[PDB]
Amino acid sequence: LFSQIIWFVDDTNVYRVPIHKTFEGNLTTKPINGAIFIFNPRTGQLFLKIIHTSVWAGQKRLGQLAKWKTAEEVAALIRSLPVEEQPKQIIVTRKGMLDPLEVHLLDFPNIVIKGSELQLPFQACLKVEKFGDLILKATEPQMVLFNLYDDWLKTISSYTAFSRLILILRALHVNNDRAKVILKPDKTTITEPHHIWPTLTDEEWIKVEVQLKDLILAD
Repeated sequence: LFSQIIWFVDDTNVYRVPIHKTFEGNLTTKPINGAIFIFNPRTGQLFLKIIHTSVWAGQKRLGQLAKWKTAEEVAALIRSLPVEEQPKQIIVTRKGMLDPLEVHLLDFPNIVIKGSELQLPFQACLKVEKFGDLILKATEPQMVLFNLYDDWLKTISSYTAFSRLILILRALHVNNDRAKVILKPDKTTITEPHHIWPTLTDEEWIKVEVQLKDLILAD
């Protein structure tokens, strides 16, 4: 990482069907809005492609179709960017994305596509209010830009920032309530309106990061 433009692509949250049993005793099939997370680990840039439920109108094997829709949307984003902003490598968090991406990116022979064993659970972002409500309440597809490193890169490297983010996401994923406590060390801890994460000192982040690691280790 950190050397060529690299994107992580997570399709885990694209096709979302909540588990519920009706009064008649059957599983519901109604989806809710999802999203594709497309993330540059050097700069912190997130492209959030919100996927509105209308796109599923009609067809079957929607789990499988969603991998293709993800590939389509990644290709559309690439085509909308100047060549110098296009990724050289795409790393997919799930192996089901490899073939659909390969087929959708035949016009981009320069782009290397690979899988990964890295635990990078963007699904945890659905528990962060900024993202969760935006996704839920959308009435049409759209793309939203974010900076997942807030102002961190003013004082730390991309490597330190990436590690910090991964710890935050994994901790939120494994134990949301406890992670949120760890990330609010004081009553006065705040998150700026345009930031994703709390404003903490360097020293406070060291302590937070140790705690997040311990939480992940525990479960």
